[PDB]
Amino acid sequence: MTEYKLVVVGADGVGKSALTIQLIQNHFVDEYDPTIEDSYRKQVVIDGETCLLDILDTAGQEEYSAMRDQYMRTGEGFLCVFAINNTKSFEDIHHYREQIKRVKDSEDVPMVLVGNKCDLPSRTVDTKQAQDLARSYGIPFIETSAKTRQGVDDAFYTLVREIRKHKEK
Ligand SMILES: COC(=O)CCc1nc2c(N3CC(N(C)C)C3)nc3c(F)c(-c4cc(O)cc5ccccc45)c(CCC#N)cc3c2n1[C@H]1[C@H]2CN[C@@H]1C2
Ligand SMILES: Nc1nc2c(ncn2[C@@H]2O[C@H](COP(=O)(O)OP(=O)(O)O)[C@@H](O)[C@H]2O)c(=O)[nH]1
Ligand SMILES: [Mg+2]
Repeated sequence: MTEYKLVVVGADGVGKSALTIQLIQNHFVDEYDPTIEDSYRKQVVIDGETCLLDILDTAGQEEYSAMRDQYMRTGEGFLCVFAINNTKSFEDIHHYREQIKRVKDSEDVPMVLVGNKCDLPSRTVDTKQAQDLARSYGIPFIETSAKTRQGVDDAFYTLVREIRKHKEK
């Protein structure tokens, strides 16, 4: 079995906790405490490999300490999540990407762009906008719904595949 340290980042309210819990428990949790940062394991077979996915669901205040940088640096791959109904969350993606590159001291960190809440009608960030951003970074884009589970396995499993490709460079 191989362990993978996955970190879920993005603005408050994009569905980081709901995506994490959907992966771990196969159910949609409404209004999970917005302040709580925590880690969960999922054991899963991906392309024949038994994987131990340790998933950090980030929360809390915007703060930069040396300890906070050290903790983020333990991530092997990052899900950069926005919500398709929240333009400001999409505009925050650049920041999260740059902070990941800063703490990892690398231009090439495993990352997937996730557009969550795809079950909602009130879409303000179009598929093309997200695809173009992801193309500019050289990373995959996956649309997800933590409500319906659409795309959830794809998002996490694609991230694992991106880590495996990085390990081979
Ligand atoms: C809508 O408002 C919010 O979402 C407020 C909450 C929020 N905004 C931001 C933020 N924003 C809002 C913008 N402001 C300028 C207004 C930038 N950057 C953050 C950032 F760069 C780091 C950060 C610090 C660090 O040392 C190293 C890192 C390495 C990789 C990735 C991130 C970090 C961290 C800590 C680690 C993580 N993730 C938090 C940031 C943040 N937060 C909090 C909530 C929502 N996202 C996190 C949980
Ligand atoms: N319709 C819908 N609601 C979602 C989805 N993901 C999260 N939510 C809701 O959006 C709010 C914020 O989700 P949460 O998981 O707390 O976001 P976090 O702050 O990024 O951890 C909650 O009310 C969730 O129930 C989704 O894919 N679809
Ligand atoms: Mg949360």
